[PDB]
Amino acid sequence: KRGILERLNAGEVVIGDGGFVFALEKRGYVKAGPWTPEAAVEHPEAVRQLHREFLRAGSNVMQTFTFYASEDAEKISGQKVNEAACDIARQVADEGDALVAGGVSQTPSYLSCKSETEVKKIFHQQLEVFMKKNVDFLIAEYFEHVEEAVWAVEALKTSGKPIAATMCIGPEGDLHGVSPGECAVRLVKAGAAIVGVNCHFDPSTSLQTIKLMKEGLEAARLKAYLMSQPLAYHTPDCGKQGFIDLPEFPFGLEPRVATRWDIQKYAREAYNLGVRYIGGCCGFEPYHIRAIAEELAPERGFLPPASEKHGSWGSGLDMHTKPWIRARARKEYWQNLRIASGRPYNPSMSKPDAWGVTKGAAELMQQKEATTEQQLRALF
Amino acid sequence: KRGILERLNAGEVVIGDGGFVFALEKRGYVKAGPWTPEAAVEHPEAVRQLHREFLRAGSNVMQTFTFYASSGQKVNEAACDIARQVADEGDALVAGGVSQTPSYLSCKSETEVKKIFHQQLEVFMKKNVDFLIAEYFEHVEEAVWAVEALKTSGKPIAATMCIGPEGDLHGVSPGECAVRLVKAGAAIVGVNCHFDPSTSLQTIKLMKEGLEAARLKAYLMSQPLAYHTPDCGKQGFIDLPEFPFGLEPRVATRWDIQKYAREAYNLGVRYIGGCCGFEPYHIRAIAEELAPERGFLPPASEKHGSWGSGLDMHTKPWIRARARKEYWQNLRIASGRPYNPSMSKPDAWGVTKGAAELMQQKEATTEQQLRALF
Amino acid sequence: KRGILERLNAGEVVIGDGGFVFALEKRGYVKAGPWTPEAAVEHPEAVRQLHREFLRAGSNVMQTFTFYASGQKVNEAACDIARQVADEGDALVAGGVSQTPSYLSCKSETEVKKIFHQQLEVFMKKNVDFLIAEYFEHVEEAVWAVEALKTSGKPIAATMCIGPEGDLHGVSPGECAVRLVKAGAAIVGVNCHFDPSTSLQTIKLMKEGLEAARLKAYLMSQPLAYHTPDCGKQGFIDLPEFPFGLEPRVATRWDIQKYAREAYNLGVRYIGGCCGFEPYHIRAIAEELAPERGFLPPASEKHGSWGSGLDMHTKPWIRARARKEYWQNLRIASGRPYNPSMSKPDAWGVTKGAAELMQQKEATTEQQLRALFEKQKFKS
Amino acid sequence: KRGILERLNAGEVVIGDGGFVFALEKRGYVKAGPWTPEAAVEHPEAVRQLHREFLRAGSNVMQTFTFYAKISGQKVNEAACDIARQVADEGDALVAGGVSQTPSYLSCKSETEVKKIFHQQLEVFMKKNVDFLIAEYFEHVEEAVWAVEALKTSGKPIAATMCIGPEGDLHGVSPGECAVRLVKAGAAIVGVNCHFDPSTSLQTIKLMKEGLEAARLKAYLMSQPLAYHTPDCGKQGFIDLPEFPFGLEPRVATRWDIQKYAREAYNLGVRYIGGCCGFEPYHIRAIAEELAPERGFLPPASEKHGSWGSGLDMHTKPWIRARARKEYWQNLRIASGRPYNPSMSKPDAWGVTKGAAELMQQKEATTEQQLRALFEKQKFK
Ligand SMILES: [Zn+2]
Ligand SMILES: [Zn+2]
Ligand SMILES: [Zn+2]
Ligand SMILES: [Zn+2]
Repeated sequence: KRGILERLNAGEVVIGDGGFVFALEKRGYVKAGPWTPEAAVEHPEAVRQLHREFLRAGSNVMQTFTFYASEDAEKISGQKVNEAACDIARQVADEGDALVAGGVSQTPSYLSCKSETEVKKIFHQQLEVFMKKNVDFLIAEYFEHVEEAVWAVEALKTSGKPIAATMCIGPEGDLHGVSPGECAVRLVKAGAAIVGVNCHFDPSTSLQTIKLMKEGLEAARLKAYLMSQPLAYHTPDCGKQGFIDLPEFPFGLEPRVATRWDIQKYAREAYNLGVRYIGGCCGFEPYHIRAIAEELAPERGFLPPASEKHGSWGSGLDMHTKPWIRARARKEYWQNLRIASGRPYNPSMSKPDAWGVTKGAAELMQQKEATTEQQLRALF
Repeated sequence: KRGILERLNAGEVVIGDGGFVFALEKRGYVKAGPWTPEAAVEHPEAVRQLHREFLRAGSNVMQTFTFYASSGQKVNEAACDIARQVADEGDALVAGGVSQTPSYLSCKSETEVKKIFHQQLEVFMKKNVDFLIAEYFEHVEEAVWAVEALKTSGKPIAATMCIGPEGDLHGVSPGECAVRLVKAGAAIVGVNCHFDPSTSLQTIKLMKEGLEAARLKAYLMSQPLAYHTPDCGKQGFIDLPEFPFGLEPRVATRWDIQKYAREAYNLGVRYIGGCCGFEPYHIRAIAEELAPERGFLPPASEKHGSWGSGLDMHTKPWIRARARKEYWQNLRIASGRPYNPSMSKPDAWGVTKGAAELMQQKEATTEQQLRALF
Repeated sequence: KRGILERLNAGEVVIGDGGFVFALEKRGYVKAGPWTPEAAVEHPEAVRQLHREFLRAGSNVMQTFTFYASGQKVNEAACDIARQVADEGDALVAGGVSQTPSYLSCKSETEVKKIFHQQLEVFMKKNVDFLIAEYFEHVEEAVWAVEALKTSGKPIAATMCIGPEGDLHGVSPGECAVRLVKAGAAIVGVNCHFDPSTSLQTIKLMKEGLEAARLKAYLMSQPLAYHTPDCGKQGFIDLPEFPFGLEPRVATRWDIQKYAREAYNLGVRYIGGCCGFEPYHIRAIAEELAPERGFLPPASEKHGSWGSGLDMHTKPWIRARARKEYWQNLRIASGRPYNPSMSKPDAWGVTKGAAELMQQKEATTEQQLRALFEKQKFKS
Repeated sequence: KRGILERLNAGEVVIGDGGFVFALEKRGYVKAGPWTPEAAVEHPEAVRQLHREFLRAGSNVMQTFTFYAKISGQKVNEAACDIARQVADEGDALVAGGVSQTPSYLSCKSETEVKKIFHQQLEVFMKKNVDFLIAEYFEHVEEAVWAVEALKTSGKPIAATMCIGPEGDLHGVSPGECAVRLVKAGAAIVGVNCHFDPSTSLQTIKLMKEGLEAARLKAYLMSQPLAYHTPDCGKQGFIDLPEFPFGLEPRVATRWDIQKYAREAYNLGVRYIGGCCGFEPYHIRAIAEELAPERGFLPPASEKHGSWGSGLDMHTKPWIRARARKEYWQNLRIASGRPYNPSMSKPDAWGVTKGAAELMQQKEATTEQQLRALFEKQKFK
């Protein structure tokens, strides 16, 4: 039916899908650590059910549950995985008003300062499969260096398919110091029709960057579509690198998970800021996606199927012998309720793990500190 | 092959399943408010996938995704079937359940109310369920009736309740409950839902006591909330302001569950599961913690590790340094919401009669008299 | 003028003084650990100024800044300073005695009782307005103190730093009050080791015990000004933050007013404070019960009702704070987002040896666990 | 005998005094109304005891408990300076006269008029022989610069500090620029004070330090921050915070907090380290003890103290004795004791409007209704 660029050009709002990888980990099919997708062949019914839950939630994009392979004889079964995945994706995408998207991300074999040629071959190696499976469009995501991302877009444009590029960096800028605005520019110039940011930072942060990007493009005449797919984790204490530096990553993030109301707020802000491809990254479960779609329903003209088992703002609580519980079926109540953590012995924030060791500072100052205390004790 | 009572008698640890209803709500198949299971026929593949995820997590019980019908009967049947199918795929049994009824509260008489339990029992009889479970009771009075009604089947009966350490809505302490419940024929007794892990085990101790101080003997069962509810006044987390759309933050971590599972086991509980909030990985936490004792790891552990182990690898040193039990067992995880409190006062309405009001007048007057002195 | 018993019998509300010892520690005249009063002779002007600040705050009692000892000169210099300030206003002087190792390593009833008499002497020689056997946990001993003090024929008020649970020997609050009044205490209550809210829970119990025994007496409370919801059983002393990191738990004037109101409504007629109570805290008690007492303490001269002094102020939002409703309901912030709101007490609950046998079973479980993963994962 | 500039030039560390006004408010001598010093004559013994507690704590400066106004106020000011001088004389300390942001400027009252004020106050300070002058509380370099200028008239050393963080001053006059302009205007000592907790306060200093360095101008660094943790200071000082000024209790710093700050301050180059609102005597004592090794002595107040909980060595309880360690107190995340309260609060300021505010609610209201609409339609299918 309608392609990515068409939808956007028609003024439509493209609902993205959520955090596939994390959802499967909690369901028992993906192992935190390597975070690989071999379940697409080991447990297809699981991968399928998830894609369907997102589709039901209103998601318009089924991102392939793929991964870069080549892992060694000297080749890969990982390729069968990737293909099985694209297929499952396509199957579910076909079941609804959705497209399939192939993705590629930050290459370790780059952070070894290899070369644009070598690294770029990777992106092409993956592009192949996406070509063969005839994906609807491509997405370069999970990037902290425009430098590289720019390469990906370039490598992908080869396909002649629409290209979307988000980055996993917030406020400040990328790792080399490049500000968000510059990024967007460079990225669109490199051919990205859709640009934005994904994962690494929570909803609020993520939209701060978008504004900046938005700015950069405006102050350069370049025009493109805005995209955001943030964490569903509240990360106000995120110092840098993303929530990965947070002590709780990735087994104690439970409490930071956003509520449906949190997501609606974000979706509203996003839309009002101009973002038109609104999705989510790690942490986004099906109901989170459903929150985006319900919040913008008035604008889109419809409710996703999943809303069948839902209500406006607690409405399904109209009924219920208890008055105080029925009194919660109101937008005003949920939109303002400061929910409790349930953990009075825990802080509300944590210092990142950064350990970008200054150096002997973790020695000298420490030593100097130790000595100062003793000299001090002496004067006593 | 092995039945519920056999497993327990063999010294085995029966891993229960989790919070089916809540999980489907987040997945988009159960509407909050009515909380009904019509998806067993509208979207069987969904119900099936969940039962399988729990089974994969190490769960030994597939509780029927049934309910009480005013058809809804086809629903119930379709559910039991799906349950049985998945149960058959692994080392698990199917269990039929019944709970508190609106009619009890509409003081409807032991006869009338008891008919309900029998109406549901029928289906469970017809779909050869391995055993029965009377859960979700705030009044032993009624629960006792359920057990009685169910014993009719001659199948093993487990009765859990949602009551804190202070007894039920009739003042009956936990110990008394357990007694009355086992005397009524429950071979397995314990507490389910309405109270987080820690609390839930406080009651068990009490129940344990009551049975011990009465010579009655039975098997202990617990299936708590996966929600930290230290601010729960009384009448479960349902009275909490955040119920049921803002509980996110209180969700337990796998480490929280392991701790609980360990305490539970050490306290003597042998049927350890979970209620609302329990997702597949939570069940997997129970099974992994007691793996040494049980002799095996559930399949789901294939995509897991001991205590963060899968983090051994990872170019980052500080992240690799997290692959340790000591690290996760002691880490005080942050809420990520610095503008929110860590606790909330329940909603549970008590007064507005004489009090309440004056809890406004005398205060108003005091302020004025005070202002006067100035 | 009016004696202790008279005041109470006239229906009057006796405002107690605050946490002398802690206030002088923060001012630099008392050292924590020994917490002795040798400043009464080393820096009398300091001790004097404090007694005066409380007196100005509305306090009706100047408790001697005495100790257990030259230490005797100290004690005498203290009583004198007390008397001098007490004389400057509508206040009485009170001599106190508390739980000391005479009972610790168990020095009988004879030996221990001699102590109380040794201190009583000085109090007799200064003709204090009344006696207070405070800071107690074992009624057993407290009962001895009251007995030893009755010897003086002066009124005896009694207070124990104990919870809604019961004395250290295990006897419930009600029993305590009974035993204490029977032993001759005309005034009974609890002081220290627990925050406002808790402290009043016990009073209710005590109140009960006396009522359910026909015994009649006056109720007294002098709690901590520290919020201690996480207090386990042996006072805030077992709390990790004792005594150098209690800052955040300090009560606000509004907190104190609330307490004073509850206390009064419950029947307490001798309302004061212990550790943590600064002058303005005392002033909060007196202002809250002002309507009832008929007057405001002098210190109110530099104060206002409920933020009233904020009427003025070019800023509207700041002027909008000059209201009881605003301060009585404002959930003040901690300002420490990286800190928990509660802490587990320290009291090694004698596991002994298990504190080292359980920590074994855990170690072993982890290894056995690690073992299973090794086997099962290395074979599909 | 040693003057302010001498001390600093000798490499010495000048310990400032604390939050006099707030301390007297809690003690019952300063009304939270307009915060005036009439107690210097109504209750001298109180003012005296405080100055002495700071002096005992190691403070080297007794700032006059003065105030800008006929109102029986000049006698007040004089009585204050005297009390100050008396206590200053009792130890190794100097007296300092201060002036701050005044209502004039905020009503736009010509540099001439406003400047007269500073001179009116200067007079008294001249007459009582204050050792040096201080321009604290300044939210506009523009004005502060005027103060310094007005004060240089005295030929006495001039110290500058302001209540405005890294964002810079109201006029977008970044911290660096401020320091520059301030020293150029004659300030020998520059820094920040009031309305920014320890951590923040030192962030600005670094900036100022920078500005001066990148301009060859040289001067002495000074900081006297709040003893209140204000991570939520949305913008304006803690005055915009909901809890100001009667619910700040919980944010109060601990002695350990202060030591940390004092250490950072010193390491950053600050040599005049004091405190503003919230600083009690023991807070000052924390600064002095932390830098004791460097200074060569402990203030008298340390007589009733210990290194890091040392006084806990004794105590029948093992777990309590185990707390007599720097490592324990320096790392202990102290609890708030208020599980029903948040750890942060949004400041009070106000986005005027007439647009999407009287409307934010409108579009929101309408969206909810349209949303509600869609729900009815589909549950009919
Ligand atoms: Zn992600
Ligand atoms: Zn439940
Ligand atoms: Zn005390
Ligand atoms: Zn200040």
